[PDB]
Amino acid sequence: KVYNDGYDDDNYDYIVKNGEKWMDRYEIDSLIGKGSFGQVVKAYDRVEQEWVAIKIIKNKKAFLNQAQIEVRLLELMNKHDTEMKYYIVHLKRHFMFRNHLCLVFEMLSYNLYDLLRNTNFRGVSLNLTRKFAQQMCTALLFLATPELSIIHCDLKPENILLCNPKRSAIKIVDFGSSCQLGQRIYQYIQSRFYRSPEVLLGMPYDLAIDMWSLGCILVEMHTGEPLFSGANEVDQMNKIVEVLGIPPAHILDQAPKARKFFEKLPDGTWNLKKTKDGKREYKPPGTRKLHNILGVETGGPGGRRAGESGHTVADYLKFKDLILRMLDYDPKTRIQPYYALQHSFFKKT
Ligand SMILES: O=c1c2c(ccc3nc(-c4cccnc4)sc32)ncn1C1CC1
Repeated sequence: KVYNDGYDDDNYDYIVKNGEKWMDRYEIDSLIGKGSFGQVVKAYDRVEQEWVAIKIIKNKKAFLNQAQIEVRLLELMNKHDTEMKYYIVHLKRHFMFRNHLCLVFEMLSYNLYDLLRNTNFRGVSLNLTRKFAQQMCTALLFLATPELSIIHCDLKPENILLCNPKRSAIKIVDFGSSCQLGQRIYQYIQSRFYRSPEVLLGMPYDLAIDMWSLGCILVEMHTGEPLFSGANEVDQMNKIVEVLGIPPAHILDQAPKARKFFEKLPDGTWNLKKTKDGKREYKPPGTRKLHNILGVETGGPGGRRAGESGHTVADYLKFKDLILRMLDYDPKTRIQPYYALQHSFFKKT
C-alpha cells in the first residue's frame, strides 16, 4: 500500500520532512507536536518574514470535518473586536496542501506543562499561578460572550502557552474539540484528568466544564502534579470523590451514568458502587482534603514554600476558596468567569 501518492503514512498523517518548502512560501523546520488530530510543525513564512506553527490535519473525512469547525470558531474569535480576544491564539490563515487542511497559527513559546517540567515538577509560585488564573478567567469570560458561547472542551496545561519565554502572558490553543453552546456533538470529551463530573456522568454540559478544567489546572501548576490523575473513568470519578465527597443527590438522580460509579440506597441517598471483597484502594469520601494537598498551614505543597514571601496562610486560604468554587459539583452554581475575577485571591497589591 502507498498512501496519498506517498506523501502520507499509514495513520493519515503527512510525512514531515525537515527543510521542505511548501508552495514557494513556508519552509518546514521540524515537527513540534503530534496528536489524534494530526501534527504541528514549526515553519518560516518567507512572504510575511515570520515564524509560524502549522497544524497539519489528517487526510481523512472525519478529521477534516472537525477541523472545519475549529477554523470557523477560531476565525469567529479572532474576528471579535474586544481587547479580551488576545488570550486566544491567532489563526493567521488556512489552506489545503497535498490533501491536508493546514491551519497557520502565530508562533508562541512553550506550554505550561513544559514550564512545570522545567522546575522538575516543584510547581510554579502562587504569584505566577495567580497571573495564569487571572488571564484564564478573563479568557473564559471572553468565550462566554453570548455571540461566541464557546466551550473549549480540552483545557489542560499542554493547551495553555506562553507568549514569550521570559514573561507570564499566555494564550489558549487547540480548539480542535471545541463547540458552541447550541451545537454540541460529543459525549466523551475533555482530557481525563481535567474532565468534569457532568461529562463523566453522561449529562448535558455547558461552558462550566472549562472552569472545572481550570480548577484542576491551577492546582497542578502550583503542586506540580495533577489533582485528579485517573487511569480510567472509574478511577477518575473515584479520585474526585476522595477530595470532594459523593456528588449531590439532585445531580446523581439526573445522571445517565450514575450507576457506573455510584449506587442508590433504599432511603434515597447515594454511595460509591460497592467494591469486590471490600479491597481498599481509595480514601473514604471527602477525606483527601484540598487544604492538605495545597499545604495551606504547612508551608505550601509538600512543605516546599515554607518561609517564602508571596505564600502566606491567608494567600493559600483565598486560593483554596477560589479552587473549591471552581470545583463545585453543580454546574449551575459553579463559579463563572465574571465572578471568579472579583474573588479576593485577585485583589490588588
Ligand atoms: O506548539 C506550539 C503551538 C503554537 C501555536 C499554536 C499551537 N496549537 C497547537 C495545538 C496543539 C494540539 C492541538 N491543536 C493545536 S501547538 C501550538 N506556537 C508555538 N508552539 C510551541 C513550539 C513553541
